[PDB]
Amino acid sequence: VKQIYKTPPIKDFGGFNFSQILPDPSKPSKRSFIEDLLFNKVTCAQKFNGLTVLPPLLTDEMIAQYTSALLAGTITSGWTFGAGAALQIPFAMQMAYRFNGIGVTQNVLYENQKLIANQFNSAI
Amino acid sequence: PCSFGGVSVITPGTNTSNQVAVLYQDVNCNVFQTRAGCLIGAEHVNNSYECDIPIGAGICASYQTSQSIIAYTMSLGAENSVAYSNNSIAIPTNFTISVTTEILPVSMTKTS
Amino acid sequence: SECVLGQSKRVDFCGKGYHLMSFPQSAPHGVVFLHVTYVPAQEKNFTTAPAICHDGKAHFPREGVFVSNGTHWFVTQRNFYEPQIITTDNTFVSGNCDVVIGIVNNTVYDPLQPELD
Amino acid sequence: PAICHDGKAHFPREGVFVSNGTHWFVTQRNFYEPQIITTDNTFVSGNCDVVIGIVNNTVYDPLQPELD
Amino acid sequence: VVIGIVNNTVYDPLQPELDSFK
Repeated sequence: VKQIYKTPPIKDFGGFNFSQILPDPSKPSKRSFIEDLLFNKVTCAQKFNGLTVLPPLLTDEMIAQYTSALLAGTITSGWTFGAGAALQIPFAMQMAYRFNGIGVTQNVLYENQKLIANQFNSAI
Repeated sequence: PCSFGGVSVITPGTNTSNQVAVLYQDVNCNVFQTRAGCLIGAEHVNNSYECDIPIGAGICASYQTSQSIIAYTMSLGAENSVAYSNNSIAIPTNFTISVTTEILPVSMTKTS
Repeated sequence: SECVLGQSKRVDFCGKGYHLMSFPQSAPHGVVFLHVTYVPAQEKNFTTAPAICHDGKAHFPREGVFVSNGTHWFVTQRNFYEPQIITTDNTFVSGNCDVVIGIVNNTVYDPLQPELD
Repeated sequence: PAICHDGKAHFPREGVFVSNGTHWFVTQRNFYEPQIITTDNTFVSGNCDVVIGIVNNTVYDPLQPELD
Repeated sequence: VVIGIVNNTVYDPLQPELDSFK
């Protein structure tokens, strides 16, 4: 992102639940249950003459909504947010769009969706 | 042992100003305390900005409004996303060719 | 040898966006790559059908996506918006509708209907 | 291979001509869709022989009815 | 609207059908 993107305030989910990526407020950073779990399992007297371990540029607290900034990217355009303008673009035909190259078609999703959104929530 | 010492210095730049900021890393001590350490020479806020200079433990600082150094919890992004529908998206209609630039290092000097 | 020669498929490996082409330039101890990417800007919403269970009989796109303004139905492709009329030449077959519940009802165009007369 | 209606064959456009054993369809390798095979999913380029092992079928004539 | 177009005829499978199907 060339523009500091974003994260939704409305949980209009109704068949999905976009709330494990888009964070719960339970933790002080923007790192909820899923991001409480991919960091917290990544498991001095040394420094008596100078030898530390350097920290890189982006430590733990820009990317827990910069990855929302890409979550405000890669579903909000699909790809095209990145080098220019972007506004809203939805998902459950993006749950068919990139599937319009996989060999299979658009309304493999749309119709048995109220099973398949549950199965894609079984993919949650 | 007592003098558990690591001492750090912050400046926005010679060409900008000369007021500085001093970071002490390892003391439970304007003064502002971080897990990175005990910081003196800036002001904490509640605001949100990109990082300019890393401090440690999720702290960065910059030079804002007269004007001085302010350090802060470093921002992460703004707010909105997909208005999801179970049956919608659009195309992107109008497009834009653009050019970015990437740089790679080829070779250094063959010094014997 | 994968951005300048050839047209890759690798995003964040040939610049930023869908890689189109590549212009290399020399540099002091360096190589500089220009990049051309197709990154569109302006969009909308659109509204779909599930399908067209036309003769009691469903319909699939070939390579793209059915949409509508809300009344007129349009077949189009994935990345640029050229709405077209849903023909039989944009559909194939594979077997019965309503073991897949959740379709809607519509028509498909079939260009023979003026031809013999 | 083909539906052979009018002395000329009706070809794999980008489907391919499938069956349960009695009645006939034309599928892809990916998902599931009924239709009626008509004149505008079918097309000709000559007779019914040059590829190996063809089958037989007619093509419907949907402008024959609506003049009566 | 497009540059460099040439002007030619396109063959049709359907034009030898109406003379066959009479």
